[PDB]
Amino acid sequence: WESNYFGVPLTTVVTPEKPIPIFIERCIEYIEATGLSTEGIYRVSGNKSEMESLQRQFDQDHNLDLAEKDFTVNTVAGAMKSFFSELPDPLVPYNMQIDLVEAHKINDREQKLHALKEVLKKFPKENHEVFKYVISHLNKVSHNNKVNLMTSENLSICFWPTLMRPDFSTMDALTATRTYQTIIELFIQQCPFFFY
Repeated sequence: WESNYFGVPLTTVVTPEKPIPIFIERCIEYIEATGLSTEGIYRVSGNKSEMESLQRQFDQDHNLDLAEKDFTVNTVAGAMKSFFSELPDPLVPYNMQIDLVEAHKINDREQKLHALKEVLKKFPKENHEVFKYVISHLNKVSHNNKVNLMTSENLSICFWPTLMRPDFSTMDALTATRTYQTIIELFIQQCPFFFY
């Protein structure tokens, strides 16, 4: 199917005054109100038909109310990720990724985090805002890990491919895996240091 909202550049669906895509707001706000206790949220994949549906229905009118529509929490979670994997360019731009990976080389933890926050300063503002929003949301989901089982480590495992889209004819898949996973885990766990 075709869309004016999904699969289009990030700037097309955000303004500097309302920087978070409305679809992302709906899903995250609904997931926070409905799914913070669901085991494996974001890790479990949902009905692909139900997501395509949710996206299509939202495409029709942007005031869609997920409450009045009886969607699985996993369906809304998966549909939220889908928006990001459908973006023409990954939320975390490739150029920033290079710098992110470099900073990560620094072994001392405090040093490493400063290095990382430095790259974080160079993000395009449109992305930095959405990244901030998503990451804090994930930080919150992680605060209920005893119940929902999704520690910050787990959450990056579900998210780093989606947010970064690494090209694996450019690095060893296993090593690139540990590297991206940890980077996102740090952004999630050290959310306050990176974003407060």
